[PDB]
Amino acid sequence: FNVKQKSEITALVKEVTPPRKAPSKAKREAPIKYWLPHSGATWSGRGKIPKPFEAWIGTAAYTAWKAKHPDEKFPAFPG
Repeated sequence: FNVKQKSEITALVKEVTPPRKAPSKAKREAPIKYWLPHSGATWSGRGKIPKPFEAWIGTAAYTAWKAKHPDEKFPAFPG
């Protein structure tokens, strides 16, 4: 959906057909609907965290973002 609030979920052991569990860095996060059409992206493998993106997409852009959507994005500062 276009209006759909956030979900940030912790890393899990990998999906594989036989019983052999690889230690996968799994990150499942929503950033912004203005840049990506689905906010809620699953990556099992490379350690992606969209906090330096969502922080610079909020440092000044949050006042224009709040006119475009109600409070869909997580209110992040650069820290």
